[PDB]
Amino acid sequence: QLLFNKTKSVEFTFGNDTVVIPCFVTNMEAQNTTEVYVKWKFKGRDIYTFDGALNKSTVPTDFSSAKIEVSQLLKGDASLKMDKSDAVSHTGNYTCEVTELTREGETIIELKYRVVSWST
Amino acid sequence: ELQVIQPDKSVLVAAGETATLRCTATSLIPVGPIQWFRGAGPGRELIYNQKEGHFPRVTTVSDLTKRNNMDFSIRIGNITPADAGTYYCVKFRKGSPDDVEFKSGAGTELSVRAKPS
Ligand SMILES: *[C@@H]1O[C@H](CO)[C@@H](O)[C@H](O)[C@H]1NC(C)=O
Ligand SMILES: *[C@@H]1O[C@H](CO)[C@@H](O)[C@H](O)[C@H]1NC(C)=O
Ligand SMILES: *[C@@H]1O[C@H](CO)[C@@H](O)[C@H](O)[C@H]1NC(C)=O
Ligand SMILES: *[C@@H]1O[C@H](CO)[C@@H](O)[C@H](O)[C@H]1NC(C)=O
Repeated sequence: QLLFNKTKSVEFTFGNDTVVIPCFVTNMEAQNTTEVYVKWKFKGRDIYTFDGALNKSTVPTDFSSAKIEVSQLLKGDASLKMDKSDAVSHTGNYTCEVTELTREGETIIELKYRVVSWST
Repeated sequence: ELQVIQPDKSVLVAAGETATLRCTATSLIPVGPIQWFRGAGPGRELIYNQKEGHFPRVTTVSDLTKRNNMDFSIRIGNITPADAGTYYCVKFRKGSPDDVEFKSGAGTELSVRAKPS
């Protein structure tokens, strides 16, 4: 399998304009992005996919801001980036699934909203 | 072209012992996983994949964390008659909302026999 540097959860507040969901493969050994496939699942639904063979990123229109920095894939970084409107409407557990040729693996991260104090 | 080879058509195992289900891929392309199932069709049972899942009785013959690994053989410990059936080593291509079966091995019939005493 592909092995991960696991984070149980990440928190964001009213203050985050954008949010990052970490995903880090520790034994990534890919030479090219054509060898890689990425799936980000939110409550079992695919909300971001990257098909390396077609260099194609796909997101449903309710998750329009969802993206990964494709250049970081060879480093094992498949972290998901989204804007606050998508984060606030999709809090909960995410699964990050990565495939490199025939090796595969996944990890779960909870995106948690934290209510804090603000000055008008 | 890819071949998923199950060299054993059958395996006979004494109850309580370990079954070895052999599988080798001739290639690691197209991108996609190899999984083991019991049975074929709609009601086939997932027996193993590389993800963290619930396959406690399963160990792999080789080190599947290796990029160049082509051996997908598994071992199932403490065999009982309940484990009997035909096992398939199956290759998928990646897809959303579902990965698509690409190639399957020919199957290995696991049969079980009583152990003395
Ligand atoms: C996860 O893994 C790397 C080690 O490979 C570690 O150095 C890094 O701090 C970790 N990532 C994060 C964002 O904590
Ligand atoms: C939200 O913003 C803080 C900094 O203000 C940052 O440390 C944190 O990683 C952000 N949360 C997420 C989930 O991106
Ligand atoms: C990846 O391989 C494709 C051909 O399969 C090639 O077009 C592309 O430029 C390669 N990229 C790198 C960074 O090697
Ligand atoms: C997220 O999943 C973990 C188990 O991996 C569970 O403990 C947690 O309660 C889940 N959170 C939600 C809000 O579903």
